[PDB]
Amino acid sequence: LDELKKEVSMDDHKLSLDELHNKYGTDLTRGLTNARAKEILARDGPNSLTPPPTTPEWIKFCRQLFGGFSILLWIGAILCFLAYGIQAATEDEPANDNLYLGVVLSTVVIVTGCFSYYQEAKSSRIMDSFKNMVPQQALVIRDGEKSTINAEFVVAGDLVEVKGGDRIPADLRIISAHGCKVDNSSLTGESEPQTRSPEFSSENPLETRNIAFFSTNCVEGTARGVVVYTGDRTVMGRIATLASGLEVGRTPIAIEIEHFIHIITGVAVFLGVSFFILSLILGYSWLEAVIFLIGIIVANVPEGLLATVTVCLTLTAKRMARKNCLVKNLEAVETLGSTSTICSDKTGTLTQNRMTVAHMWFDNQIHEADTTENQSGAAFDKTSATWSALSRIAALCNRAVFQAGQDNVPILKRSVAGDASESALLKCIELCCGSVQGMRDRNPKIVEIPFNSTNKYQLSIHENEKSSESRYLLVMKGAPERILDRCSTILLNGAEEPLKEDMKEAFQNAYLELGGLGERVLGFCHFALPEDKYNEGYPFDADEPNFPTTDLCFVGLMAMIDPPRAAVPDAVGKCRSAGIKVIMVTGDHPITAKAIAKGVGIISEGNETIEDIAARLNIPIGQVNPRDAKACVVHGSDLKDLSTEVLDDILHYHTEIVFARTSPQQKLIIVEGCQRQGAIVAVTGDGVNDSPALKKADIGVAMGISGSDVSKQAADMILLDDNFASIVTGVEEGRLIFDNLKKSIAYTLTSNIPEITPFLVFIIGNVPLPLGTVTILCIDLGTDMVPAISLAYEQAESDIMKRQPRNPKTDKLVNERLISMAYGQIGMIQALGGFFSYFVILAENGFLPMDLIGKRVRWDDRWISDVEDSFGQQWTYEQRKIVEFTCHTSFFISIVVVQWADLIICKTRRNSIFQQGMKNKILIFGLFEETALAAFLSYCPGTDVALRMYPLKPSWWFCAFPYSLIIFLYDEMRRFIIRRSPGGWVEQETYY
Amino acid sequence: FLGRTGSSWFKIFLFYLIFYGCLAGIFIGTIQVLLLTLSDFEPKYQDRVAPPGLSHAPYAIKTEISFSISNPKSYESFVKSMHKLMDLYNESSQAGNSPFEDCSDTPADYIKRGDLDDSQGQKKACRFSRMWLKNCGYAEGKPCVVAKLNRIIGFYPKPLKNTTDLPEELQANYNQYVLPLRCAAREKIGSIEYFGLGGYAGFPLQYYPYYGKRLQKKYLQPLLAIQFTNLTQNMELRIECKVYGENIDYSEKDRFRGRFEVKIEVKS
Amino acid sequence: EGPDNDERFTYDYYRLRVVGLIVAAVLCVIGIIILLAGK
Ligand SMILES: *[C@@H]1O[C@H](CO)[C@@H](O[C@@H]2O[C@H](CO)[C@@H](O)[C@H](O)[C@H]2NC(C)=O)[C@H](O)[C@H]1NC(C)=O
Ligand SMILES: CC(C)CCC[C@@H](C)[C@H]1CC[C@H]2[C@@H]3CC=C4C[C@@H](O)CC[C@]4(C)[C@H]3CC[C@]12C
Ligand SMILES: *[C@@H]1O[C@H](CO)[C@@H](O)[C@H](O)[C@H]1NC(C)=O
Ligand SMILES: [K+]
Ligand SMILES: [K+]
Ligand SMILES: [K+]
Ligand SMILES: [Mg+2]
Repeated sequence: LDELKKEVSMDDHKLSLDELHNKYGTDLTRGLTNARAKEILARDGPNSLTPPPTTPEWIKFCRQLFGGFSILLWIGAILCFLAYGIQAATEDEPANDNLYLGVVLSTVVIVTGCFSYYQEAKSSRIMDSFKNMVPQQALVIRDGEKSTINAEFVVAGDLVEVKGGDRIPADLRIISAHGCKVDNSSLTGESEPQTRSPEFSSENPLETRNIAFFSTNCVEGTARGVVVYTGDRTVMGRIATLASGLEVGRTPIAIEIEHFIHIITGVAVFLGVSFFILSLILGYSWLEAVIFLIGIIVANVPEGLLATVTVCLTLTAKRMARKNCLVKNLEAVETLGSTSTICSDKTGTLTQNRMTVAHMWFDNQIHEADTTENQSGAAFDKTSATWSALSRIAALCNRAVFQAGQDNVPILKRSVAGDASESALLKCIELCCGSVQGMRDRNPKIVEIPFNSTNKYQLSIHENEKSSESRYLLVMKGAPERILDRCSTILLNGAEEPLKEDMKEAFQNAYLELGGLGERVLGFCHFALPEDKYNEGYPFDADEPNFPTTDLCFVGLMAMIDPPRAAVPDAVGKCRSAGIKVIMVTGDHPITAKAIAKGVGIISEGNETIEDIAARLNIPIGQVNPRDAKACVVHGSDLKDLSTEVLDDILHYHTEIVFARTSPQQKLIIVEGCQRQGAIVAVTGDGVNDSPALKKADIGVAMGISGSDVSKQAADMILLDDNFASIVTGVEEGRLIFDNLKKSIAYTLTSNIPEITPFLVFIIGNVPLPLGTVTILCIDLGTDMVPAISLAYEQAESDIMKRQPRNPKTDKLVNERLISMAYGQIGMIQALGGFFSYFVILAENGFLPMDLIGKRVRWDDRWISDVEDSFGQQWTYEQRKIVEFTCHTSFFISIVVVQWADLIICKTRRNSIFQQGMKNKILIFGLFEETALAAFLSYCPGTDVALRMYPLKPSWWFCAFPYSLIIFLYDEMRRFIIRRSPGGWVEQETYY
Repeated sequence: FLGRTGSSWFKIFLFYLIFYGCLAGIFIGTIQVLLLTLSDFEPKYQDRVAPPGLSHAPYAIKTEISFSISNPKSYESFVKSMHKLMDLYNESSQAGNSPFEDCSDTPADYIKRGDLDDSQGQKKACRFSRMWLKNCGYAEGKPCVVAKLNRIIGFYPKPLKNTTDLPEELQANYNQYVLPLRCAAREKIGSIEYFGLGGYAGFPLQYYPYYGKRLQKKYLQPLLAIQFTNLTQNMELRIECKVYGENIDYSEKDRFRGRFEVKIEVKS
Repeated sequence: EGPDNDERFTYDYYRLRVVGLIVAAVLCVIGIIILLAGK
């Protein structure tokens, strides 16, 4: 469906103005007829974007109500009402058991539904942001007259007019223009104004001057044009549809959840029906056969687990909110940890998005300035008298000014009225020479010649601030070579000197080096005009050369670039140390893209492209073995004629990849290419041209300050302070939460065994029921909750940023090793500790373990109010039941006591508690509150009716203590083996 | 295979065999020590049987014994359980001076055979003739229910003293030696008739305290036969038999805590 | 005692409940203290 939109567009900028009118039945001068425009409206439809059909929240909520655990809990809830119905008909049961348990279980499903619904959130308003880029109104020429109309009423063929400050209402063929410049950052991510004129200037319509696009704005001048595309058919309207239309897809974390749901659901249905038939064979009435099944359901399903996961995710997202990293989708909290490839935009993401002075060439020396936002570098020069001469030209031969009321904000961050290069120079001098306004007050400008297309230079004449002179100084800047052809002397370390071929060659060298760094280079020179030839009232003519512009003194060079953000180089290296592959994907030109790649460490030192090898060896590129080149730089124009299989080979064959001059669909294609190889991919960006890629990414991260509204709609995560170091933190947090989820899951599952085994022995042994159904829910929904959550606050056991990204195909959240430990080893020890306390309670009340076998028949018989114990005493029905429920209560408390040790062992997968310590305060809180809850549930009056919880005698609490301790020792010995031999036996069997 | 290789499948079996073996051996060990802390003659706790329960022979479907006099197999179900109990009170079961003793044919005081020790043989229990149960196949019309006080080791059932008012106000009040049992329904549409030891409507105190199964096997607890020769027919009659005493109490939950709940209906 | 051994069939479930609830409360307070050591 969207495969059409993933392709490069076709256009009609090649046609003549006249020819273009024939195609759209239009007038170049009079414009369309009121009738013809209305006709075309009904024909083509409105100049608007329609949002894609969404899934209502209704269906979204209910889709969770049927996912493995909820299905089993539904079967339980209904099976409760089943047994209740069968009762209400047969023998009038005045009880509330099956009825209430059926109500409780149905509530558990609904509430669990809210948790998973909260986790599976999708806040997407892509198409809405795009719609915000179409103006409310447009100016059209109809019947030879200009009028403002609803922009939706704009059709292909009419004559539109735009001017500085307004949004392009539709894709236009420029037919007339006067000084028109446009901001195409929507399509390129670059905000430098692009001229628009009627002349065709490139085969590529996205590069030609005679096309203006919807989603962009006119920055200055005026233009008229013929509408060629409207609504969904515009270049960026299609990007809108592509972006808004892209199928979301399941996250890595989501896939893991479903996976263990299958496992646990599997064992649940297995043991469920495996013992349902095992009971009927033993001659159990279907009346009972279902009651046992309900218990089996409740025992096997970890009722509180899915909600635990959600809370652990939420708590991890809260910590990241506190580092200026907003998470829109709870699952995106983990994806960053599983990320193996980052596709990053350059401008406004890796870079500050601001022309900044990078180097200066004066005194036959290359000086480097500090490009960082917060200025974390050092000085270059202050002493040289040459510097002050260059500094003066940079301030004086400059027409840029700071906007009013910025004195509060830092120099480099403040808004400037002017072109990017003049702003850069302004901020450079203001920083290291103080107020520039002061320099422009001490040296009043009397005449100037602003930068001309033809002159290729800008000159200014000022009253020298010096009192002993107060004469006229000439300054000029422009193209380095043009400035050179106008110089005779060079200000070396203070004093001038003739411009010999020697210094002239050093100039060329300096010029070539700076240009090689992808930096824009300017020349600077001045000339102190002779006093006798220029009186204090001498008039200077700016129109006609009234003053010399030759034999001037060359002062120096200055170079500039849109520099990396301070934290970016280090963040890139850190991603790469964690084994994450970092690719650059930018709408910017290749020379600039490549230079920043080396600056931030995308391309490491020494690595070459095929073009680099060819130039170094002075040989044809076809003569170069492409396998000798680990780095590559792909232009979008070449990308366009490559198949995906060939794109896949590029991705496979290079470690250091730069995709430059890419369109928005091309970014999507590169992302998909990476994913196709089985990689989890993150995208980082800030422009509307990142929207499709951000949507398709497993996780999209947008910049918060510099980011466009669209990009932040398309993302899963926002960096609110533009701190790229947050990606590094995000991946670290993502890995940590993945491990801690394992700990929390194992902990929760472990207590399933002591809830399952009592029901089994109840059938096979014919003893009184050791633990009840209600009692199970008091564990999974009550006591285990805070402890399970607390594992989310566990510190790393080792340097997680030192390991490679997990293999999502092999490294699962819940594997066989977890089940073996939780179900086969620790849970089994917990089961016994439960049974022990059960036998203790009964034996101390007169029913010794031996006489318990095959007694349930008489025990449950409501009409036998005289059962004989081991000592020959006789018990009524309600009397023995009180002891039985007291058994449920102590078995319950036994679970809590054995979960103490389990909580401590689940703390660490490898390390010892004596190494990791007990610095998790939430965990300790869990221990205290868990025990408080259990005690309250046993001793609070009335709980014997609502939950069948009975007061325990002090000695009862200590039954499971020896089992709780064996768990601690056992797991500590086991992990001691793991560490002592990384070989594999204990490791490959039990290492979560 | 599914998971691993044969070598791995073996090792995982050798482990869980030794592992579960140890766990079973430990579990058994903790059961040993538990038993080691307990007496053979007396349970550690008795507060959960404390107030004695009162149970009868007619096995009630739901605290009810409804049947038809004009039908044979209508009551043959209740006669099965009635027989089961009384079959134990046979004279052939109580033979010789061992381990039985002839006790007062009239309600007497308690009898202490020492302590809950094995320092003596089987503590000798009082004989009880089912022949003390006058009038009661059993009552084919108007049932002859048999009551019973639940056995509790070392329990001395203490009758109420005639200090103040009483339900069966002072009638045949053998204050010193009889634990009374008065059945009731207002709703007085019946005819209560009690049979027991010495002809009294109670339990003779000479059968106490019970020394337990280990120290007193073949022991016999006193019975109290109750006959309802009601002149009514074809209606559910809620009859409650209540025992009175200092150590006797009741509960709204446990409807068998020192009392009966019988729903007789001679639907004939 | 002899016939006056009523205490054998008695248990102070009332005190046990009072003590049990005291303990539960204090464990609840202790937990808050440790948690609130930083929020
Ligand atoms: C306990 O006493 C009952 C009294 O009914 C015995 O029942 C006797 O059963 C035999 C054989 O079935 C009959 O011939 C008699 O008529 C019954 N009564 C009597 C008085 O002998 C019963 O057998 C006795 N049980 C034991 C174990 O001795
Ligand atoms: C109540 C009692 C009788 C039930 C005992 C169940 C035992 C036999 C179960 C419980 C957990 C189970 C193990 C759980 C995990 C694994 C790892 C997997 O890669 C192979 C199977 C294996 C090794 C299972 C084998 C059987 C097992 C040990
Ligand atoms: C009980 O049986 C005796 C004979 O043993 C008889 O005289 C008497 O009438 C019976 N009593 C009743 C109330 O039927
Ligand atoms: K469970
Ligand atoms: K995404
Ligand atoms: K559980
Ligand atoms: Mg950008």
